[PDB]
Amino acid sequence: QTQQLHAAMADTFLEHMCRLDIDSPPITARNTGIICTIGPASRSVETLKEMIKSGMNVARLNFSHGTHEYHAETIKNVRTATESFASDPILYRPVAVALDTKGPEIRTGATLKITLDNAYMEKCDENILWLDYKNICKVVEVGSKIYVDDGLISLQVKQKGADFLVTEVENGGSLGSKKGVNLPGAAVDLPAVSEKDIQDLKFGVEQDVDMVFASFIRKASDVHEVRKVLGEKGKNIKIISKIENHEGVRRFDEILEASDGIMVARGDLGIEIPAEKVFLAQKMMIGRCNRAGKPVICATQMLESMIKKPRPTRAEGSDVANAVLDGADCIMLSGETAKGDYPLEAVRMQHLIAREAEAAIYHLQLFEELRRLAPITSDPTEATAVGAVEASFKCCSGAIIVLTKSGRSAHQVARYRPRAPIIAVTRNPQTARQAHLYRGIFPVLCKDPVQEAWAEDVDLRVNFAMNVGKARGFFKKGDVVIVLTGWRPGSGFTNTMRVVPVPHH
Amino acid sequence: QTQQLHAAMADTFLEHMCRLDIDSPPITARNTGIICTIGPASRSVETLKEMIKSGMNVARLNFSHGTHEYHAETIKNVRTATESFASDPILYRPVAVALDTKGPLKKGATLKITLDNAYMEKCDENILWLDYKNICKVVEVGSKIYVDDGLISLQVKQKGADFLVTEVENGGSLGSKKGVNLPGAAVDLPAVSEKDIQDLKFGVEQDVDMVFASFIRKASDVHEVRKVLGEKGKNIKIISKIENHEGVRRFDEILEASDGIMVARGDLGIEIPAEKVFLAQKMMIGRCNRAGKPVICATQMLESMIKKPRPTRAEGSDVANAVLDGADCIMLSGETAKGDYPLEAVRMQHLIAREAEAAIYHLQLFEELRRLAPITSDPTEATAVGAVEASFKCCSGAIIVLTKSGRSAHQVARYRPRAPIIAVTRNPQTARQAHLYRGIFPVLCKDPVQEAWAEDVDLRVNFAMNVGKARGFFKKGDVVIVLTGWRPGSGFTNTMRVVPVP
Amino acid sequence: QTQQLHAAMADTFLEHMCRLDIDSPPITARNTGIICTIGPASRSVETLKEMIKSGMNVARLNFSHGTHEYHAETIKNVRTATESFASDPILYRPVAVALDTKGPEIRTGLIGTAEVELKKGATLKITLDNAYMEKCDENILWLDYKNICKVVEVGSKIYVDDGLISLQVKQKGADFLVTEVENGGSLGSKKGVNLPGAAVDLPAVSEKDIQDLKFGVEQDVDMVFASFIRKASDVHEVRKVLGEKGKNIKIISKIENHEGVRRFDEILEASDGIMVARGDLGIEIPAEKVFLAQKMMIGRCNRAGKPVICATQMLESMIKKPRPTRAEGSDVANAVLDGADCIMLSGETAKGDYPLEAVRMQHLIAREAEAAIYHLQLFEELRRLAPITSDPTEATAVGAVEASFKCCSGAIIVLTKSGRSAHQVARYRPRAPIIAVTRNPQTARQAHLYRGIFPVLCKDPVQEAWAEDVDLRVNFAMNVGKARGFFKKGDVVIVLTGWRPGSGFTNTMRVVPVPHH
Amino acid sequence: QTQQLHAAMADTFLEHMCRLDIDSPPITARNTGIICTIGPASRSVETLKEMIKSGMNVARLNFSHGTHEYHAETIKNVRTATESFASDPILYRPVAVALDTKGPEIRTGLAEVELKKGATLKITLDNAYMEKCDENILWLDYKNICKVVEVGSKIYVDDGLISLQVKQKGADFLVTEVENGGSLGSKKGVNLPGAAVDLPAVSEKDIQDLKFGVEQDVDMVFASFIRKASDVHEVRKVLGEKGKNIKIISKIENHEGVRRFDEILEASDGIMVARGDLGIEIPAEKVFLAQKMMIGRCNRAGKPVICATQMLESMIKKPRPTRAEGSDVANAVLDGADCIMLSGETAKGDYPLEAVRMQHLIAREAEAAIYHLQLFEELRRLAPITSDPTEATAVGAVEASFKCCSGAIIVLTKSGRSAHQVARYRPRAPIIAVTRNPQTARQAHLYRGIFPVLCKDPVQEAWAEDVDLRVNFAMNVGKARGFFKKGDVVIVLTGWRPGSGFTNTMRVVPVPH
Ligand SMILES: [K+]
Ligand SMILES: [Mg+2]
Repeated sequence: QTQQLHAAMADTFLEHMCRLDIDSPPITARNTGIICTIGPASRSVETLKEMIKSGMNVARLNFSHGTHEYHAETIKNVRTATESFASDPILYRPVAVALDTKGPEIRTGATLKITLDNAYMEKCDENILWLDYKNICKVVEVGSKIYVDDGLISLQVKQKGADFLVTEVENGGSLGSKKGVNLPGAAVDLPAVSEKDIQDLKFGVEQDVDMVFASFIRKASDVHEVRKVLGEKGKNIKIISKIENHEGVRRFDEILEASDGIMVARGDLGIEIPAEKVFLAQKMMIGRCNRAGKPVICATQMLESMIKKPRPTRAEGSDVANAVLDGADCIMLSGETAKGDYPLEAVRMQHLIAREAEAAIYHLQLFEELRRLAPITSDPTEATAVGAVEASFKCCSGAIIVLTKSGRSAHQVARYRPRAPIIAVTRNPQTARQAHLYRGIFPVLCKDPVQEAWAEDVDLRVNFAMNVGKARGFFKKGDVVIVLTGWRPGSGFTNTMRVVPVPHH
Repeated sequence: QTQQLHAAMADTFLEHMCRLDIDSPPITARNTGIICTIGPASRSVETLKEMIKSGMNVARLNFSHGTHEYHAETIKNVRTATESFASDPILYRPVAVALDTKGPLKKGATLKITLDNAYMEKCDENILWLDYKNICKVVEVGSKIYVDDGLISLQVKQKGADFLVTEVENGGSLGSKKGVNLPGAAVDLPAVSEKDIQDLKFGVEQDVDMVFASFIRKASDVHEVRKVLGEKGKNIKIISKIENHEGVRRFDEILEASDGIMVARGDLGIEIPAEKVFLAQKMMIGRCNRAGKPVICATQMLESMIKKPRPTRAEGSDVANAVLDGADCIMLSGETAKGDYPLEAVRMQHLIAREAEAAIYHLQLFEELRRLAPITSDPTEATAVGAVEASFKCCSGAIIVLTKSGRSAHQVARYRPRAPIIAVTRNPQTARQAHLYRGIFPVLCKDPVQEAWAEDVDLRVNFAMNVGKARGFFKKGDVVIVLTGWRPGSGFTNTMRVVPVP
Repeated sequence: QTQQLHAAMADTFLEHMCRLDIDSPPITARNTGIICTIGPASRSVETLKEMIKSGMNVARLNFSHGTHEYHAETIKNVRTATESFASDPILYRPVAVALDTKGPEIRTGLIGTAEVELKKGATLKITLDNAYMEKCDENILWLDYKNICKVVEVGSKIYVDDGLISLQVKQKGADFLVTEVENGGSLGSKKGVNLPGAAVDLPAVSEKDIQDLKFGVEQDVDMVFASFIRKASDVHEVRKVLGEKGKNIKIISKIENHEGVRRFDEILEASDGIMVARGDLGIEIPAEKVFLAQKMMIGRCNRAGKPVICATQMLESMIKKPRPTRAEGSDVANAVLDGADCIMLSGETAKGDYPLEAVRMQHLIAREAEAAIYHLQLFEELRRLAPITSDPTEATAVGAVEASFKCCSGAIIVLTKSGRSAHQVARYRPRAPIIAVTRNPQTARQAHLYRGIFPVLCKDPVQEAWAEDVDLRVNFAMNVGKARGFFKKGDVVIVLTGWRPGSGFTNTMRVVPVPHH
Repeated sequence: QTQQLHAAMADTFLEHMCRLDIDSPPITARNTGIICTIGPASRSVETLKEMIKSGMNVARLNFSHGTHEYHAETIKNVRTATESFASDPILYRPVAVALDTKGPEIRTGLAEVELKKGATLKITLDNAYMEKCDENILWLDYKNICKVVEVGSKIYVDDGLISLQVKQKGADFLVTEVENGGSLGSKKGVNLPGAAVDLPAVSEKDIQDLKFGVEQDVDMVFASFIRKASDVHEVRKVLGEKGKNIKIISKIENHEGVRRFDEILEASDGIMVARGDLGIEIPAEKVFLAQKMMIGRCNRAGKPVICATQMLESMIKKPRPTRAEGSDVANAVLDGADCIMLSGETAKGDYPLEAVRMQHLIAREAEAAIYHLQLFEELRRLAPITSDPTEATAVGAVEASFKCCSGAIIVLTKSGRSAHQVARYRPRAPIIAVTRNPQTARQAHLYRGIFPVLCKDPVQEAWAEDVDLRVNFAMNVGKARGFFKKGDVVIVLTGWRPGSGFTNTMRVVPVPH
């Protein structure tokens, strides 16, 4: 009768749906990470403090707009707000910083001629239109569509020239200046990173960002170019590939294997592909990410109306819940937090919905399927991790506590989608920030010195997790928890599972 | 490579999700019924014609506003537009008419009185008399009161003889004679208001197909609606609107008494915390699917399309997920009534519904629906499930059902075939009401009853075949499933044929 | 509370096992065909009559022994006994005749009627030189398989006398093998030889088998059980030997060595069905592995929709005793649970003291086991493993099985000329008995190869009106079911017919109450 | 391609069956315990030594026959043979001793006579007919028979050879019609199908035999003709304080025992599916039903279940089994039986060793052919949720063992319980249960997949070192017995503290060199 545990026991998905209960309150932990775009509504230290208290886990910076100086100040304010809670490490929540690349762009019933001749840069007119992509003719054929201004206008190419295309307008409207262009279904040969992106990525390395959301990723070689630009110095920065067109969807597998995770970039994706197909692409990407054990971000227009209003639409409530049910590691806000009224209310709403939806997951089937789909491996940590998730379902444990340096051991627990929150204790601050990318990891940053005796140093970090869970209201004294450690100094890796009562002290 | 058939063959739900393919185009048939609220943007004969061509199946009339004269004119226009396609019965689409009833400082203190103060409406004077005489008896220590579609919130602090004193939880600017909601309360108001009795009588007179009854909280409310409809209105389907805590909690008794359900997310999300609406939606759609009774997902599905020609990504998602949940119908509430882009909103529901119907995991849904259905001696039940099984085995272009009452087609639809169900009837009301059920494409046979029974059956079967060819559901040489009876009357459906399309 | 219907409703196999109920009596119908080897205990007209009444569906004739005249007399006696019930077509049970080939053999030579002792790890030279034909001793053994040296290597085993003796080849010659004895014992004359793991190149059919097959065609047998099938080309040689005249005779391949198991898929594809020939199979492969081969063959046959027979030593002790062992009860039940279309009796019916009791026991056990099948999972798996097809009859058949589970129907009634429509129903393993109405007497006999088909031979003339002729045959099935106690008035049955006179047009399913006669 | 692992990966039971592979050889470990009845063919020290080497895990002693002196000698010989391997604890195999009671009986009076289908036979309870049993009048020793039978009831005489139907019911007599005739001898056993038999839970003789079992330090009792929970409790009380650690396996052998199976199982330490007498009591065609139901419910409750009687019956005379017998053993294993049993085959037959060896061979093949994928899913779904840490650890460990194809699950256990908890989830990998308790080690053979090993090293002063010693012992055992080698991954279960009840620690460890 709490946490949708009646529904959890159902023998079928249909009966699971039938037993979902609005009068079954959720547990206090919320597992899905919340990524908030920072902008004019949300940059002040004071607002960012409430933003964190409301449930922000990742600050997204959009490099489509704003100078290096502007963004450096946003990062500084994020860190000031974040570090204002640092005096009580029991209560300190790590907050990641994410850099979102601008990425390459194309810019600027009747007949309508596209031209590449630069004399028409200054005289864009309703008969002849200039764009900046010089290889457009190689990637388009007769029958190709061209979309202008976030898909407001639509053209179909009728004849192909050396330096020009003659098109027929399909969807009319008002054409302005310096408007965005999309090429549905094309193999676009724009570089993986623009001149501007190379500068922005180098800036992210300099600013110690935790992850990059790389725009318009179409193929594996694009991810590799981002990685090489990040270089040796930025090798620990996670690359989240943004899938935003047909080619990215079609080549998803190669992109996933090369990436540290994925953003379902529904905005541009829904311009590039028919809007009615976005949910298909969303569900396929979330499923394959869950199958690979790689973080996946659901982004854009979840709570859109809350830019103006203090409460979401029913479609928006539904969208957040269903992203979580699909299996998304990370819901996102894009302007709800950046420039809207009610930025705090939007964060709070994501928190509330995510938590409800986490209880409504059909763990019984999800766990079975994740186990059946997972390769066998001789890797001890993998075996320990699945063993720990199994044990956590068997005893309804209040948490799975994982000691981890790199984060990897906790990531391996999270891929099997326990109901119980995963308290990942690390001394590595970057590990703690990056762990937000994974469903159910509650990262905590241990600031105590390394004890001389290894056994005591383990017990110290375990007692820290115990204090965190009590203080955050995940569990109380006497409840059973699962503890994952290594057995032996820094040698080996996470291979030891203990089932322990939460102590009085 | 078509209709997500690669995904359909997956052994797990996870692999099913992983195989969903934006390049696997859907079939032309669209199974989920589209209900459109008619209002100033959508009442003209000319707009209603395009509205039908765009995919409207049910015209909803909202008796929250508008006189009988106004609504009678809307109905007339719906029928004019509908009957403009009647010359080609191959291409004629039945269109149902539905009547929707309507029977009801941040910390600063406000006294609610019942003694008449309709003359004053200020923050100083505090919250007006309101119309609800029994309010004091149905609220307790702790209770909340929501005013103006949940904009303001009050928590009751003291309980008096004639009055209750509250502290406001959520402050704002308080207007006059606005809506009040009582979260978690057992509301004593009558099942149907004085106005609703008149509106229901008017619906009987205007030959409506169904009633969406507001604010159903218990079975005895459904029974009061049924009794008001009386003998005259016994064939009018009652769809109960679940819109508060008590209706959700008593859902089972309400379902049993109703012909179907509307998940009324608008008022529901004012009554219960908005984060829990999806819970209530999924539980109601599941239980409806389990009982074989129609369920409507309603309210803000494409809300932004009131102003814009394209929906948000959350809206696209919501429509798709309602279909995936199992909703028989989706609804538009002002997207069609008063918005710009009414046609584009209808078209978008059509497009999304079709995509989502292909992405259903039929393999698991069908297993579960079969296992959760009771065994029975009923031949029609056995025939219907036999027919759905056969339709999966040969990827049939349709299941053709001859039906007088609709019931035989309803029994097919509850097992959720992929194939569209072409329901051939001579009963015009049956044909209109069939739009309540996922996958039933009703067709109204206007040919006379032949002297020979076998010929009359074959006539109706060939009509369905012509409909399917003309609407692009199937072509010559594809296989279809045909359900008929052994005997003239309703309730003898027992014969299933697997036939190639001529 | 009957037919293990509490167990039928379980959500798990484990709970299914847990709800199996000795106090839940089965229904009257028994779906698994019983094949009885006929011999001295069971050849008289009088014994064959009781044999039928006890539940024999198929009379098996073993051409390892007995002259043509002896077997012709057995066939005649089977027909006499069978046709003695033909005056009541309501109660007439078709009976198939099966010819089981001797097949190719490897045999030892002689030395009058004495034996010799092979010991421990003593040396034994096998020779192909015919001077040792009648001069076999404990130093030298003669065999008739001239190519043995080409198909065996250093390390190979050779088994002599139904696996009593075992040899390992140590040196390989032109015309000889020198072997070490592994398992000793008493070596007699003209004893059988097995070559575990070898690609034996003996012909598909022996000189004797050619005679026997010609005789089977002449005697109108329904099926051939072909021995020692090792590859698809063996099945095709049997088919070609049968030729045009024998083209309607079903070939059941007997899998009885390693190579036959390994090449099972090509053999199945070429065959009409399979016999799991556990006797010789358990001489060829370790005895502990036979259950593996049995379950693999039954599963793959169920998956292909081809008949499979479980054979040999099922009720072995009932050769001498009036009641079986607990392991034998278990073996029968588990063959049925595995999915076997037919079970078999060999010595138990051919030469034992208790032939009728053995038939009756198979009947009793089969019926209990059919109720204990977990239909819920079997049906789901059979449906998922079946290819989609545009074939109407396939869709009709699966639709009908689904409908039969939905209404707990007393039967599925199928009108069929060739048998095919009924076969298509049976492969989805309904619990309800399949009453297959045919006018073709061969169809009726052959239908026993399929789990659940109760064949009935309509003898009424073809009516002039097609609709009336259909109704006649449906009413016949209805009377059969009433008379056999499968259902009564008011119970629901499923009826499969066509739209049109010719075979391959079965596309119509009706769910009908059983009427008052 | 080695342990039916292709079949293991199938998505359906049907495809699983289809992929079963005669050319996929099993691994070394054999999980199903083999119980051998000891008698004239198998009592010598020298035969018992080979018997152990062939795979006997439990020596069963049948107290239906033989004096205390005879059985004392059998037990002594079992211990001599068992302890002849004791010098190498790496290789030593514990061998349990089991006492099987005679139990209550109904027996005829006092040379044979012919009974005919259709003819009258009056049973009497007046003792003057003790010596004067004929074709018209029969003696039985069950005085309350009249109260437990009605008009219509059946009575079976001489292991079900003769069959009578009662037609009239008297004060101290029954008049019956013979259904199945035959030759009626003297002193023959009687069965009452479907009756609530009120004979005592234990006979006068059984009380003496159980007291003798306590004296002889037996590990378990197979208690005959258990019909209800209160029968198991009477056995427990007869065993008393001194025999409180002796496992009681209830023999289900009639209708009432099957019908009241749930209450019997709850009260018992395990069950024997006694197919012998069971198939006399109930129709033989229904035995498989009772067998499958009992094995399932035992698996579901996590209590040992023994499949007994006629498994390799023909091997009393022949060196090879029938195909039905091969099948029966395989299917008992597939059903889920913890142990398989040999009766005449080891007690009095030729080929006692070959019968043991055959059980070993078949058990091992059939353990590979189990569809673990479904069995594990079902067992974990059907198990109650619990706050018990050991239960969570145990299931965690089995899950981990599937994920890394571990060569073993090593469990430190005093009472056996922690290893029993692992075994009920039916891992593929063998469970090496390290104990210092020799009784624990013997009894663990009742549970599928437990390989018990008896640590004889002294208790080290430091507790952590003493734990590591026992883990290393298990590692040495597994290497030596060929379960795993250097570098393979294994699962190790220990606890946080000394004493029983504290197992909470699971380690995934590579096997060291
Ligand atoms: K005994
Ligand atoms: Mg043979």
